Amino acid sequence: TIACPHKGCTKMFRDNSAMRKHLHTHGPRVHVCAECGKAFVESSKLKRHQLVHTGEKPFQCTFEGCGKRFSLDFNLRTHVRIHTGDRPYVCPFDGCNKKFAQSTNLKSHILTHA
DNA sequence: AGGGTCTCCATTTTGAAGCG
DNA sequence: CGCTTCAAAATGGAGACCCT
Ligand SMILES: [Zn+2]
Ligand SMILES: [Zn+2]
Ligand SMILES: [Zn+2]
Ligand SMILES: [Zn+2]
Repeated sequence: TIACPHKGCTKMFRDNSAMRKHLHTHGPRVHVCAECGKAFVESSKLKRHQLVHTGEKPFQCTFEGCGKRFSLDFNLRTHVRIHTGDRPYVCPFDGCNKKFAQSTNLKSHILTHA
C-alpha cells in the first residue's frame, strides 16, 4: 500500500496510480475564479463554482405544484425526497423514532438528545 | 494506458421558518 | 429575543468516463 506523500496526509492507497490521482488534490490551486478569487485544483470545480455568481438553476422539480429549481443535480435529488418522503437518516437513540433526510438535520438533533 | 474531465456522494455551511 | 428545526447552496474527494 502506498501512503500519500503529502506531508501531513494520513491517507493510504492500493495502486500508486490512485495515490498519484489523489496526490493531485493537495496541488497548486491554479484554477482561480476571475469573479471573486476562490481557486480550485480542477477546472470542473471552478466552472461549477460559477453558479454562485450567475444564479443559474438548471435542474427542476417535475413534481406537481413544485417545479423548484436547483443549480446542482445532486441537490435536486435531496429535495425531491421531501415529496417521496424518503427520510433515510434514522436517529440512533434506542427508542427515539425521528428520521431525517439530511445528515446535518439528524446529527444536530442528536445534539439535543445529550 | 493516463490525464483532463465529469458524476456522483458525503459533508459542510448558510438561511428560513416555526416556536418557544 | 434563544433556540431547535427543516431546507437549500456549496465545497471536496473518489473514481468513473472519455479521449487521443
Ligand atoms: Zn494526500
Ligand atoms: Zn467566484
Ligand atoms: Zn420539489
Ligand atoms: Zn432522536
